[PDB]
Amino acid sequence: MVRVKICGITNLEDALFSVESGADAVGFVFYPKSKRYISPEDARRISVELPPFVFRVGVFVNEEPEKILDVASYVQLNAVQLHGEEPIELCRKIAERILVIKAVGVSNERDMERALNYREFPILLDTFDWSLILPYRDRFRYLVLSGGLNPENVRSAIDVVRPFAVDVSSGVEAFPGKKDHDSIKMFIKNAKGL
Ligand SMILES: O=C(O)c1ccccc1NC[C@H](O)[C@H](O)[C@H](O)COP(=O)(O)O
Repeated sequence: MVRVKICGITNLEDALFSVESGADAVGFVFYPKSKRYISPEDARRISVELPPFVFRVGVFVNEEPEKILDVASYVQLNAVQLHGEEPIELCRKIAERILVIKAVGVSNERDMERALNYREFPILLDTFDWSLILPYRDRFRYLVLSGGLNPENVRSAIDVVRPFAVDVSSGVEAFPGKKDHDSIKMFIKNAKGL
């Protein structure tokens, strides 16, 4: 069964609702220019109140390795999602202390060729024509499918690719920073086949 991550959480109530509905991970965007931005302190409060067995991920965009490590131990993250243009070295350094997921934007097979350079880490493909990923699926360990996913389309995207996980943030929102519980229920209901 596919895993589901709900990203850009900015408040407790949305996070908890996510957990109770079946979400396997919850994410916080530590990129200052995002509308879904949340401060380490506010994130800490949420992190700390969540049950175990639910991953806490932090999204960073071209941040310097030390800041990544500090936010991570402070907020008690379980993984780090490197969503910029980070070189494998930075990736490899971060990975010595905590698990990293590398995000890579994709729109044509040239992009999939760039992604293969990071195949040693789990990949989040930020994408749509799912089938163009197919000839590359087995070159990767674990693949997180993302981009434009919503309750209406997740199942189709899951049938074509069969990924480890699926990620979403605006496709289940009422507005930037605030989730819509019915959409979350439906997104998880549909993606997992419950
Ligand atoms: O959500 C944001 O604003 C944001 C900004 C900068 C970096 C990452 C961000 N989101 C983190 C996560 O990887 C995103 O959910 C997906 O790329 C967005 O999928 P969407 O729901 O917009 O299709």
